[PDB]
Amino acid sequence: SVIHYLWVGLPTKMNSSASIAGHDVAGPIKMAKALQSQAQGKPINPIKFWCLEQHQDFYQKLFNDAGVTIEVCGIEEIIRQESLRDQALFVQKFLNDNLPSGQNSDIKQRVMFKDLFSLFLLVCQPGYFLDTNVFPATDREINLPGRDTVATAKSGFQKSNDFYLMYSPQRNDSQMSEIFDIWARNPSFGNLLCFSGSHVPYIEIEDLGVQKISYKSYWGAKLPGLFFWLERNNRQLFEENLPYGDINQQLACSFSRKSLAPCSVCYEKLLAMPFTTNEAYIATKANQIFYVNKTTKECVCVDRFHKEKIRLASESEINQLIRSLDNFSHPSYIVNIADGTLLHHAVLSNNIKQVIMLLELGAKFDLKASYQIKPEGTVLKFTPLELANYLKHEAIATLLQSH
Amino acid sequence: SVIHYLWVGLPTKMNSSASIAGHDVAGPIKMAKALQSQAQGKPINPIKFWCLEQHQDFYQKLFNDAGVTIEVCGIEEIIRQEDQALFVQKFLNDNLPSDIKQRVMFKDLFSLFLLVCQPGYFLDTNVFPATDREINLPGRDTVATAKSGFQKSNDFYLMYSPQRNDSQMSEIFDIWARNPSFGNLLCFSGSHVPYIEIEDLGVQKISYKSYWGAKLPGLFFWLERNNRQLFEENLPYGDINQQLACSFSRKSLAPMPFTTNEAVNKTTKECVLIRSLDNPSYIVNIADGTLLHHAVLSNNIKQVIMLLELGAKFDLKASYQIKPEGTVLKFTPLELANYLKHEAIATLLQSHRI
Ligand SMILES: O=c1ccn([C@@H]2O[C@H](COP(=O)(O)OP(=O)(O)O)[C@@H](O)[C@H]2O)c(=O)[nH]1
Ligand SMILES: O=c1ccn([C@@H]2O[C@H](COP(=O)(O)OP(=O)(O)O)[C@@H](O)[C@H]2O)c(=O)[nH]1
Repeated sequence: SVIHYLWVGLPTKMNSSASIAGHDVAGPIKMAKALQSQAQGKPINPIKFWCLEQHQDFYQKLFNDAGVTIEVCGIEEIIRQESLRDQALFVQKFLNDNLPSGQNSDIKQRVMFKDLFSLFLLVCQPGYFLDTNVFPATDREINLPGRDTVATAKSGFQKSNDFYLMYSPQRNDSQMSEIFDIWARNPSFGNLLCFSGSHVPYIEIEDLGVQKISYKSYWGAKLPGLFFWLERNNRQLFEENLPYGDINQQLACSFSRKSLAPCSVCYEKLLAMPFTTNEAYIATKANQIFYVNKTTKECVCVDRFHKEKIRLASESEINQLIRSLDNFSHPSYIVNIADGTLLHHAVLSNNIKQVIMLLELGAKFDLKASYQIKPEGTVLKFTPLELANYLKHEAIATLLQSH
Repeated sequence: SVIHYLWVGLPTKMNSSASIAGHDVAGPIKMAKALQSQAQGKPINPIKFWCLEQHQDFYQKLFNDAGVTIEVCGIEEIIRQEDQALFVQKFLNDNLPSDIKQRVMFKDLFSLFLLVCQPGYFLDTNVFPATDREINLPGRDTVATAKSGFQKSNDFYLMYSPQRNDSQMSEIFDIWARNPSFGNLLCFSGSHVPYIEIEDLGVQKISYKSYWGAKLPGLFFWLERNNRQLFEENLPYGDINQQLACSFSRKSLAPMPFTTNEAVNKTTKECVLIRSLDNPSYIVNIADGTLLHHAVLSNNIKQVIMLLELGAKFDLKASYQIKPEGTVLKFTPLELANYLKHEAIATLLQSHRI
């Protein structure tokens, strides 16, 4: 009846550029808040939070300052104290050999440790283990009982077990311990074959009243902090996770793009078809694509992402014309290079509802951000109001009139 | 005769991020510097520098703060003084309230207009004096240009007109005036303009290709040339302490078969040199990088040594970002060197702070 939440790395507040806002505490806060919202009596599931100790006092303050009971534990703390089966030291061998310094080690080496430490943890202390991405189900009842075998949850994307939820009934059960050794023989990124060293039973995550969300935070790059939630556009979701970030955080938002002159999409050298823009990339009779600019004469020759082929030809236009796959001559587009904000991104995307949502929740409205004109080289420092005048977006009536 | 220099756009000093440092003034200054070099006497070819009138006071100060005599003239002043040059100002207003290519187009147009109004020579600010030779720019009798770098025909970078409103120069203008395009070299085919041997004048042209949308800004274009002479030569035309988001300043962190140090990934699983743009982690300057910072990143001890002597500040902060994992690190040049583990330059910057 124990719940092990685990976060490896710096707190999402202090790592606002490489972490998702509330990626370590939203679930545990929502869980503990929900765990003491069903059991009218005394029956409450102990919640443990394992982190590096440099953030024990910080994480411990977060959970009581949110009004929830979560005893924060340390990674090293339960290793200083060993355990008679003490020989677990393999964990620190991997721990020291990759990430003992300050700079955030490469993410994959942390997800590796999450795997290893999660398997290790249930060997020493029985109960459940959840990723912090495991919140409580909506309008359902949370039920985390205590069974008799080591069981995990269904590998949601495959047909096997998965780390996102596990359970062990006794300290060093001859089934949890054997799974650990298979990880130590070939430790690697998400090795799902340690469970294949036996026949691990399955737990239906839905039957517990909880649910898993996949943030996929290693597959390449992503949006940082609160930007990850602003893109989901559920104002409920943003308001929920806003406590775990800063509405005023400034970040280099390489995603914040916008084209200056709109160009078109079409259809073999004249190619001066009647598009209404000053330029377009058009698909030819066959072969591939071109780049045409009516103002000069260029007709550079540059299967996916842009395909106008039947009925309407020189008629379609903008969308995600980021065709900057042809890194040849192209139209001019604007990019945030430094100190952009949520409000800045909202102003660029011409999302008046988002500009209004942020301005109400307390966002400062005239902070400066650094923008560049890519190919050109023009670097401009803009307030959200100044960006809005430049981009010609009818949202200044909101920014340039107080209220 | 007369030498017509032309610059369309903002002064490279005030545009250190979209222009090359000394792309507008290095060539013309060295020209005047070379014309006065000998005991020639008093006769010296008059040099004109054509720019937008807003930067007349800036340029007039720049050439005077140097030891050169260059009469700066305004593009808009001569077009208002004119006779049917409304096409020039019509092109001026409908293009240049911008895009560099739109600019180079106006350079081509205004240069042809210039030789129609005022006879003499025209050179790009890229046209320097030749090395160890003597500059000899006489006054001939026909409209003649230099030879294009590629192929075998005429070119815009060096031209000549002998008389005001020559019946051949004016005609070349008209071929451009109603088929305007980027580098329309077919206006010269409307006759056979004689050819000028660039070596016989004592001047030489360099090509920066400033409109390839991928160049280096300000002094970074010269720091990459690795010629300590070339940077020190052009360093007056920039700022050794300028801060820029230098996205080109990138670095690596690394380098069933055997693949040694990856580049497949041994430490992890993996089921699937600079050219690395692929769907491997690296660091990139995202804000306020400097020449010294780039030198520190590139592990160019000579550049770190050359810059530190020429007066570069060594304790400015720059913003760097690990690519895959959003990580922002604020670094002094020394701190970048310790982080990147650069043996000699780290000790060199630590000892220059005390
Ligand atoms: O920097 C990180 C990233 C992930 N995790 C752990 O992994 C979970 C996040 O998993 P993610 O969504 O990134 O991957 P997926 O769940 O889609 O496999 C968190 O709740 C933590 O338990 C962590 O501790 N630190
Ligand atoms: O913004 C600009 C860029 C260029 N130029 C003029 O065009 C020349 C650029 O020549 P470049 O070497 O870049 O072109 P290339 O000759 O290599 O094609 C400069 O010297 C200037 O005379 C200009 O007036 N404004």
